Amino acid sequence: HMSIITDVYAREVLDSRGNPTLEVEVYTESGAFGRGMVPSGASTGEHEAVELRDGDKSRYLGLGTQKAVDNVNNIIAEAIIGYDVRDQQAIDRAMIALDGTPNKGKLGANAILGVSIAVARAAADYLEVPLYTYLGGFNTKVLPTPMMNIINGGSHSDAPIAFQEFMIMPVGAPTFKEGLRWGAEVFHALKKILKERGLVTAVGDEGGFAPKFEGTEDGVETILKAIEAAGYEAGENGIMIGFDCASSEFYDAERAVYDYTKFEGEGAAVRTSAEQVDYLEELVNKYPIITIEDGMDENDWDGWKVLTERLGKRVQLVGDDFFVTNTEYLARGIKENAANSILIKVNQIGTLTETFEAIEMAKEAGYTAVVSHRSGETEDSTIADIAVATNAGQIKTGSLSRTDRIAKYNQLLRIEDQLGEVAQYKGIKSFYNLAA
Amino acid sequence: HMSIITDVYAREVLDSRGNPTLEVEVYTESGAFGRGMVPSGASTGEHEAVELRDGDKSRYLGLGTQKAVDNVNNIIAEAIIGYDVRDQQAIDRAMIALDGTPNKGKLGANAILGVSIAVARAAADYLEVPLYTYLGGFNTKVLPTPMMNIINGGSHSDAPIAFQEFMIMPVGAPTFKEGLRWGAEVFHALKKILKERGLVTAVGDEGGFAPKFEGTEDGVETILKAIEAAGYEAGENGIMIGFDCASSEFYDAERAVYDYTKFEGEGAAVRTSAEQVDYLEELVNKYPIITIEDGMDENDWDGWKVLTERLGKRVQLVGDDFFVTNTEYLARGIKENAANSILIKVNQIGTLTETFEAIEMAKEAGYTAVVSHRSGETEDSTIADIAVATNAGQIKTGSLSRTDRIAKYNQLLRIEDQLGEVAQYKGIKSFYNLAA
Amino acid sequence: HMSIITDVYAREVLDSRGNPTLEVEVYTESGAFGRGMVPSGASTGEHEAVELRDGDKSRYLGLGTQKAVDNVNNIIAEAIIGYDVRDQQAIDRAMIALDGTPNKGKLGANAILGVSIAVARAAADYLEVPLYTYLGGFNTKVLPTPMMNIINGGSHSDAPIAFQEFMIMPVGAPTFKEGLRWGAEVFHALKKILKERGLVTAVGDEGGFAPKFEGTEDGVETILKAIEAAGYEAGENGIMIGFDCASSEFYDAERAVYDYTKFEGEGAAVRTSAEQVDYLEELVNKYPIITIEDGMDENDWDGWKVLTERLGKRVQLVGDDFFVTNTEYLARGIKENAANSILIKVNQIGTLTETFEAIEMAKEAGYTAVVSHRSGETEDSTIADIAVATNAGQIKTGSLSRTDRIAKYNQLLRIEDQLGEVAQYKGIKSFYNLAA
Amino acid sequence: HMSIITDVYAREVLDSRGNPTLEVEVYTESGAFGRGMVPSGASTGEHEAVELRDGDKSRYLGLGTQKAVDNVNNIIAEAIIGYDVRDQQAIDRAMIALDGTPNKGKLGANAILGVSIAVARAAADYLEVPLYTYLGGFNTKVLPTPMMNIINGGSHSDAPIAFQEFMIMPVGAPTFKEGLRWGAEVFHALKKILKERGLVTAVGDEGGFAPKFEGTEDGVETILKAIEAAGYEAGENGIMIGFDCASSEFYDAERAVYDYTKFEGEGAAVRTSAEQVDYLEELVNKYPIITIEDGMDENDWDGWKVLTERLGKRVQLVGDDFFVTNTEYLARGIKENAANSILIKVNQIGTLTETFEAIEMAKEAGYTAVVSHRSGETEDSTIADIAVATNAGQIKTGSLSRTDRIAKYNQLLRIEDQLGEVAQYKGIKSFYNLAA
Repeated sequence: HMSIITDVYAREVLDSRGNPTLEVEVYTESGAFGRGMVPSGASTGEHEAVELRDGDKSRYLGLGTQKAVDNVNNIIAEAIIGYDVRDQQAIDRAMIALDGTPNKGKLGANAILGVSIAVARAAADYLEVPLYTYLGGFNTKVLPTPMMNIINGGSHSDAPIAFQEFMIMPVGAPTFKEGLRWGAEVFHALKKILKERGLVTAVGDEGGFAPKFEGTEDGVETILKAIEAAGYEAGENGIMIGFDCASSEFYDAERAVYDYTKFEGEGAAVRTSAEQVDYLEELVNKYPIITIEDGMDENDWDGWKVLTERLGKRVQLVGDDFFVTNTEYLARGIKENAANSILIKVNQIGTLTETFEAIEMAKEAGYTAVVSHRSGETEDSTIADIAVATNAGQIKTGSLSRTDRIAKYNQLLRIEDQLGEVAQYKGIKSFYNLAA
Repeated sequence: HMSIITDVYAREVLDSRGNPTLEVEVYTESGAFGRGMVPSGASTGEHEAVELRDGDKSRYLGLGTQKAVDNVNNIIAEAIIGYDVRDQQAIDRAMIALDGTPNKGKLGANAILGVSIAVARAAADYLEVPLYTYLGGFNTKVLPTPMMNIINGGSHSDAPIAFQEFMIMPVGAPTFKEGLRWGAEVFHALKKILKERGLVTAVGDEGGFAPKFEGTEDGVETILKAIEAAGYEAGENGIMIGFDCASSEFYDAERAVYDYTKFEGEGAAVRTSAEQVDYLEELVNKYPIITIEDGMDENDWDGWKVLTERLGKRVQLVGDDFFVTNTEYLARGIKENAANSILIKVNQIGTLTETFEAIEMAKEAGYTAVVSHRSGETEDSTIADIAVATNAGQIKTGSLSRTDRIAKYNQLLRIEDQLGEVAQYKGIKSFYNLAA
Repeated sequence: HMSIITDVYAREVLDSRGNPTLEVEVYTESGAFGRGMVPSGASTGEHEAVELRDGDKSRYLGLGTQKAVDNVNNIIAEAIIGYDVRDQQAIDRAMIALDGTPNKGKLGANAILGVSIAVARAAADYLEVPLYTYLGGFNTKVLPTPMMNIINGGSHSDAPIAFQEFMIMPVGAPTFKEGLRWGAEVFHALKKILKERGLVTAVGDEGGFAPKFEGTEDGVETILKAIEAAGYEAGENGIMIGFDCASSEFYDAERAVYDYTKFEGEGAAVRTSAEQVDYLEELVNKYPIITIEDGMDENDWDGWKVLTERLGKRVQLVGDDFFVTNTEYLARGIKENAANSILIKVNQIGTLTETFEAIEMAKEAGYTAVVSHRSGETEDSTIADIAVATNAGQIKTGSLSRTDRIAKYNQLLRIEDQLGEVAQYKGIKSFYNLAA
Repeated sequence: HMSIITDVYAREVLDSRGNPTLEVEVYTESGAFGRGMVPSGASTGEHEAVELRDGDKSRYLGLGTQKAVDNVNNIIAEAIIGYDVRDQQAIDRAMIALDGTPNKGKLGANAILGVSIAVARAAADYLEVPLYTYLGGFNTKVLPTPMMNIINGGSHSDAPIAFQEFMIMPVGAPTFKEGLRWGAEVFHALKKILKERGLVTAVGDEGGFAPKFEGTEDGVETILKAIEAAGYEAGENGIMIGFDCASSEFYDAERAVYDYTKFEGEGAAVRTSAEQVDYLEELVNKYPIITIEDGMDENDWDGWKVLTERLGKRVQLVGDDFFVTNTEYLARGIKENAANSILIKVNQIGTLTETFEAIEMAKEAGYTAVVSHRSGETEDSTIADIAVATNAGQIKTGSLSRTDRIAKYNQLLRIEDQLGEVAQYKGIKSFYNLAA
């Protein structure tokens, strides 16, 4: 009986930003093993799975996770011992039934996810195969195109800019190894230009800068200056820009209006939904933009319909906080024509079995699906293997600065060395949701 | 060095219908073993992958396969010995480069497919896992809806009926084991109705009847009397009908017209491409039709555009000889919006790697893909693994009579038993390309 | 304890013709395994072993086999676990004693046979030897001469012919690989001659044609036309004809006479037992015939004595429905001089232990023994290994058309490749029961 | 021959801050595996061990590491293949001889350190034991006291403060798990105090803040308000402060004076070496200071004698750029009585053998030794094993923010859990060089 799960064990550790999180470890009878640990983040009263936190105001200001360590050791390990390590779907279905709630309130999504990743790593170690081959079978080959954060704004800095972050994509590169170099050389050309102007070059929670720019037009024109000073083109032969909003944050839920005078001054505009579509069309007609994210409110389905009619032929319109990784809303989004892409976060839904079902339901509609980080990342690297295992073609893994971010880029350089001449980089041909 | 391929060896054997085919065996240094053998077919006048056959007029009327087994033993074997059995994509790309011709005509597509199936079955045996889990990774679980042929016509009979075969689908069934039972219990009621009328009940190459009916309306109304007599009901709540209209056999390109006087009597109607879409629309309004295959000629691109615009929300429009399992033609079909599904034949393309690439491209475009039999079949059951490894949701495998056909329905009964409570049968929900 | 039987398991599957049958499976403690599944057929009130069938008029018209799956899983498997996989004779003796009835009525012959074949395949896999070597020891080498069905009559077609089927035997061939080619080329010369005449070329349950021939004289003379048109000789240097009757079907049990006016018209003859022997002698003196089967009634022992005195020097007189694979009647047949050969069917008697005892009791009397198919065959191949394991020299495995038949011919081509220069084909010297 | 090294292989990858570094992998004949990758740095104008970098101005601004990975693959690999994986000291002495240059400048110290770490991690995996037990033998048990950076100054900020960084030590804590908690709970109270004052709270390369304070007294009094606000107390009964005075950045050797007007305003004082020891003495009397690093210039030997005479019983005087991890200079520092501690940097010297020799010499002289990070770090955690393998009792690993820093604090939480009741945390008892 060499493949049986012999025991399961959990402990409390720290994430980037320095708050408590779990680590879980699994062993088989032959002595093969796997470690899984969870990135941090939660919500309550929303349509999302719940973290369990201790609430002790005397330890870590209430953010401790001993209450979730007791569930793994006293309850989940008692039920899971004696299964075969390769029965992934029967194990995940057994935990979801053991909990017995829709929000995962009793066991918490942090306990259930940490186990689910540990079992997959033990099984790939036992068979002696790479984790992208265990997850995806023999037909895995496409290296994702990265979208790289460089400047922040909105609620994440004191600068007079409304949108939450700006990105670059190296869509013209020949291979992932040259595509990563082009992003590094542009980051080391932008740092000099902020230093010359006498602005702040200290980094935020994703490794991008947060300098006091005088407005969105100078925020974008300075990025076009860094791209040229590094020596590369802008447009579909070179590098392209993207945006990421949080249109939830300035939508007035009583006046039904986009009041920009929250993050910009009293001199800023106030816009109804048809005028917000006109403002995004003015930007897309002016700059080398290829993607926009959460440009409309979480509950304003009428805006999402009008926006997708106007721009959905030319640009990737991602929904994130609109769908919350949930198949009960991706179904209605496909039915009512509400977007042309989705953003996937494994800890919003809380198992590998429920994750891989949403990725394929998106693909069969023609929607591109993108895997992504949380704020409190760890030294774990699994989302780079999910991106190559599903041939998904795009990844959102943060800026070129901190090891909590650089650990994923260094993993994709190991995979592209293993695959040899089988590996493919699609560049601009990865946007299959546009003009097909 | 336990995983290494240590020899590969080939021999000549008979298929059903009693013509020469080919069989290959592969062994590793551990002593793990896999066998694969090729289904029989070629088509003359277009660039499918090409079989190699012997020249001598004497043996087997010139259908012998000695040159193909000489190529596996004398050319492919010395090249593939020394690879790891798990290098599927590097082995497939090595044979294609060794041959070096677009239609595979120098070594023959019968040699290259035989080797490619043997290696995949040696590797899944070496790891001790099912072939669907080896090909598909941890997330395989949907049992396909079957299309069951039950009547022939057209060129395959001396009856005056224009279309080549007629089918049933058990779309309303709870589970694959009940869907297979309903198919058998209708077939045993139709056989009784033909004996009462005094028509013949012997069977053709596909295991279905070919009786001398008066016309296509008497064919379809005879099927509805069998569905009523076995105890079920027609439409999406029970059983649905479908057609294979092999429409290239009765198009005339010197007058540019669909001429029924090739198979119908001298009173028969003659239809230009507008009158042909009007005819299929007239049938779909009168009977419970769900799928129409190949309804317009191979090169009638304007006909395919017009047909798909008229019918495409109601009915599945499968293309067969229109695309010939080729990504060069499936690209144009997507771009032009010419059809809403594809049918896959593994030996038209000639490797397992290129087969899984074509399924993925169709799926991203929002098409279904249907995996299928040939006429000359063997005791092999590999397509029942490919239909589950890709979660494709549909299969065409023939009527309920002969073990060239039944061996696939019996392999799906083993897979549905290994999966237990984790298996799914979608039924009418399998048509994700419809009902938008 | 590596060779112990660890567990036994059974499921319901379909046969050729599409009715339910069992499959049974066995594993040892080292993980060697074997699968066995049963061909269909039964009788009641006759001197033959009984199948168990569910009798549910609401499932498969009463032909279901769940009642026999419960016996394998709840009773037979409980008794057999913990035996050594190699104790075949002790295992078969234990099941026969556990049942406790002469007709095998309580457990059913389908449950008991399926187990018995599974254990033999597990044991040959554990030792790592071919199944003919496990069954027969080191002295196995003679490839059987095949008798191949081509035309059918009697109860099996509407044509005016009394005898149930006609056969060809390639007795002049140098090797089994040339002996199979000569049969294939004559089948593909006969198919053209039926199209030329405008007769039906659709196949029946054994892969032979059933066309409306005008009488037995044209049925045999057309076969002599196909043999010449393929280019070969008729007689002991080439190909020879055989017949198979069912003289049970037209023997009048009250008038004590063979009334041919059942299947032939009102103008046919009516013959008493000495006149039937005269009629068979007129056929044998006219055509190149070498074998006849069931030419007299099942109970007309006086007819069988007279017939064997008249013709038993020149022709092989097979008893089939006369002996019913039963040693209590083969004893009386040897005592009273009643035939010169026997037909063997493993599912009439119902174990491998009771099968191999009757084959040797026949051989020691100078009778030839022949192994054969049922109507509802499966993708199983075991009867080809029984034929080479007993050096029996003859096989009755059906026509050159369906995979339920071609699977046995393709297995004998694998055995003759394994045996190399040790293999022998006896041709006409295999009839040791004539002129010795 | 199971223990033998069978290949070694190297590749290029990014560090944190996003510059090129190097990674090495080693395999044995048993298939045991070890990976090691190098932290980034060099210093210009003195004989540390030397890195090798590429010449091309274009790629990565000339910081590429292709020549270093060519040397591992083409020169070191053919020499180290065939050794036993446990011959650590013979392997280390072979690379040093093969290079043959005092500063390691022909192969580069980046190549030689990568191979030396990979080999030690393959050997601890082959024996199946923890790395601290492999390096240290059976008597490893002391968890080190951490030095936690929390504010920057000097060259690393645009604030007018002279010293380069400020720290806290949790000297009064019961256990390492409480000592790590007190560090994080002060950091989250300082972050709130900076937001109230309106100063920036983005982070530098070491994960600590760099706010625009008025002067060094406002820095130290801001830290004391955080220690009071989190709930603890200052001095040996709770938390203590320490400095890194990078005093070589503001010494002038053409006037022979410590000139504060390099970083302080034009009103700043100018101090000769006697006035500089009087300044440090004035700080140590006013606040709870325990450690002073690098307080006099690299060549101010008379300053170091006078400083160590004045302060050496009260305070730890760490030397960093004074000794450069070199036994030729540490010998003179001992003999001439110049300082009372050393700080160890593994890539200043270039092997694990020479690193353990320098720790031993310091320990016998009655000095402490402190193991330390560089600025360009990686996901590796090896220094958390070297601090326990030598029972050293102190470590400098950075602030509580980024996983280039947190990955070491998380590894010491695993080690403290494996040891159980056998582990010790010394706290204020760790300063064995003081309180004589």
